[PDB]
Amino acid sequence: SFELLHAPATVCGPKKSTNLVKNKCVNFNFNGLKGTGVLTESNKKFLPFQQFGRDIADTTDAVRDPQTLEILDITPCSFGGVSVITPGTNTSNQVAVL
Amino acid sequence: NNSIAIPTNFTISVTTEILPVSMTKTSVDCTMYICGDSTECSNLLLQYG
Repeated sequence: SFELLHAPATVCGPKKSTNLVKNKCVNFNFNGLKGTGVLTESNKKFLPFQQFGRDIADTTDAVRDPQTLEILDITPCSFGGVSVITPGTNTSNQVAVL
Repeated sequence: NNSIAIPTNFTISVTTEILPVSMTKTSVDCTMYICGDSTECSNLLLQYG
């Protein structure tokens, strides 16, 4: 009997750790939490029992790195809508992208 | 039957009427909201409709 991803975990699988990279969009597996995001040092603070920090949507926004024990902000990788400004195909096939 | 009231003075009045004309324009990314960063969900979403 075990509980999942609600506290610091003393029992872990055989997976091998990899050196952390900051300020780049990366896939992360922090103590079994998987996401794709930009990881930055956090000016915020955490209590000792608080391994993970969640936002209003209930999605993790900060994590305490295992081993280093430094809290890292998680920010979603940049995304945006793409709109193509096009004169009619009859007039031209040249296009502009916003 | 024989009495009428005629105004002997006038008042100029300015009154404000406020009417909404426009509303905030919003765009929603369906994949991001429903499936976040999970590719597997995105593939499942395509089947849904």
